[PDB]
Amino acid sequence: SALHWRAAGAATVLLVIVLLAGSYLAVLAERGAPGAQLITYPRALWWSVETATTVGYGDLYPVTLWGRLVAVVVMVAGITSFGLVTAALATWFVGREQERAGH
Amino acid sequence: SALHWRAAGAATVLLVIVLLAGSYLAVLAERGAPGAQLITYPRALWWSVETATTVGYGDLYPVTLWGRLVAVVVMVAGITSFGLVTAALATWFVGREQERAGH
Amino acid sequence: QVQLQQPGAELVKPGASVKLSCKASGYTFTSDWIHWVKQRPGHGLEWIGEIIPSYGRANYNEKIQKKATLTADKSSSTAFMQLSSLTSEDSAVYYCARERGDGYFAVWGAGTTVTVSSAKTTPPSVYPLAPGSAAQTNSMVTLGCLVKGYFPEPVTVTWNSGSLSSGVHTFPAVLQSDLYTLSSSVTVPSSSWPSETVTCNVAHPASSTKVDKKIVPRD
Amino acid sequence: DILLTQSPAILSVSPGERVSFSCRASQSIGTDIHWYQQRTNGSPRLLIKYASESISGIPSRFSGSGSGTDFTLSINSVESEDIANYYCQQSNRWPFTFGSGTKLEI
Amino acid sequence: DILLTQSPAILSVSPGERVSFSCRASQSIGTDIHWYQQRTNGSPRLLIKYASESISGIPSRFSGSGSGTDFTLSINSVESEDIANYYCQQSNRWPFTFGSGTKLEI
Ligand SMILES: CCCCCCCCCO
Ligand SMILES: CCCCCCCCCO
Ligand SMILES: [K+]
Ligand SMILES: [K+]
Ligand SMILES: [K+]
Repeated sequence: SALHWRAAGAATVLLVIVLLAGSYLAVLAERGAPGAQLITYPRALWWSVETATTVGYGDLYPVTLWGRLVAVVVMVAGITSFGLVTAALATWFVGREQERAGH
Repeated sequence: SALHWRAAGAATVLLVIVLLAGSYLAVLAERGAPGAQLITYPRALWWSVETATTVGYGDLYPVTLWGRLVAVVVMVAGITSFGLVTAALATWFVGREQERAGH
Repeated sequence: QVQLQQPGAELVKPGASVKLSCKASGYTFTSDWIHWVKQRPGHGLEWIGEIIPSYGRANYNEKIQKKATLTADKSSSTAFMQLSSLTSEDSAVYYCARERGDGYFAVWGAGTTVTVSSAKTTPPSVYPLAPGSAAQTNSMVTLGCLVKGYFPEPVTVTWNSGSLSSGVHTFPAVLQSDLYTLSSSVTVPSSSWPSETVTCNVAHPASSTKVDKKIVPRD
Repeated sequence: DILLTQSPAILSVSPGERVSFSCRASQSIGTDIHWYQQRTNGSPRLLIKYASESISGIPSRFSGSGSGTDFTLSINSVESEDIANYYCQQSNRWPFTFGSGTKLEI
Repeated sequence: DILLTQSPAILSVSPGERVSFSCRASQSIGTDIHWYQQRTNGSPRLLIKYASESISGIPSRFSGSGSGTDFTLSINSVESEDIANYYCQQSNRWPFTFGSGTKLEI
């Protein structure tokens, strides 16, 4: 298939891997920090989803250095993946408009 | 190299500079304001990251006029940089689809 | 089947250290955390620390004097807790518990009784308690076992290898001159004894002994 | 760290009566409270998780409720086997903590 | 502004005993509390930062704990050189503030 769809699919699979690894790594980093809430895997996975999407309900967040570094990777993976799907949609439309126009 | 990759690289380096300068300037602006929390450099840098990404955990934010103006520059630098990477990815895909199609 | 296996007891001299072990069986995940909880006699449960075996990372109750160090051997599925430089304040039952990373302790070990004393280990003497010849009887009869001169705690007393549970009382031990003593009571229908045998089984972990004492009528 | 307060320390009830144990947290912890039962010389046993969720193997008589800072563990129709110490434990913030325990007397 | 309360003002302990100083904040400050020691006619000396972090040069006997509003500075086995005034200080919100101090007596 075309590159842009393959990159999107790949980005999605990769995003999902980062969400899972990120939930797990966040708990490892945050336990040991008094006051931390990002300490059980189920809510950490939810946290990873809210981080990759930038939804920002604000109910959970890292307080340690490594928990924050993990958070940054999840954000960037999420922003990039959704940015890449947009770029893929644009490429699709540009090609179609070319066809609809006789080129 | 092509323009879009160069602009992306430049935007990234520039974003990083804005994050660092922004963390520093936020502390200068916020100390002196009763209740302010954005007052030590390490959490301010974390704040700058959450601002450029729009993640919005909600744990930290400026309360003064200049701290808010600094925040606006960080947001805009962040939104623009990530928007520019998307535009760069699209340009890459459009060119590749052209090739895959015989043009 | 028993998910978490812990030794019954450990005797430690003041100033010395001991390594408690907690062997896990059952489902095992890379995401399990093994916790250790301390319980002094008559008191509550105190969280000591935790470790994730798959990674080797450990966290500790920061609020109390740090006496423990946690480690884990992945190949034998055993978690360890090194308690060092102990005082009588460190004498207590220490439980290990398994948490699936979702916050609660789904299953617990039986606990290891740690006694910090200079005294020496001593297996118990088990004596029969059968009624005197002038004792009258109703539809039930009471028998028992005297377990004395042992140290340290604890001892586990069962009747007929565990098959007899109803009508059983095991009284708390009394400490006198560095030795503990307790008795266990058992009541069965008067008609069933001695036709049907009654034996108490006494196990003392610290001395690795387990003895039986059959209860028969006095001559 | 979160202080879990269990009062009263001893609860006396008559046979067959509904009974309620109280557990109060020093700050809001959602429903991240779990209950354990510990009979004389036995090890703790999980009774209720996340305030009101059932554990397989535990009698229907046991139930939990509450959210925020105030929690309750209830037993419909108390019976002799229920004589024990009851503890609450939170997992909302690190480190996990235990309540001081309530002993049930019949 | 954040009020930091240190009570008791004077703490009497016997030699070799573990001792605990209390510092309570008027509102939640995470772990942004730091401890200082000040001996007679000497200047304050940082002992613990961010509630429980060690400072190089400070004896292992000193440790800190807590988060939110309640903090504790502990000394395992007190000795004569520990006789001094102890202060907590927060950096969570501007302006920084100090507790009223607790004097240690042996
Ligand atoms: C980005 C990778 C971070 C790994 C998580 C570290 C957890 C251990 C720190 O105590
Ligand atoms: C956008 C530049 C703002 C500079 C920060 C000012 C800090 C001083 C104000 O009191
Ligand atoms: K957002
Ligand atoms: K966007
Ligand atoms: K938000």
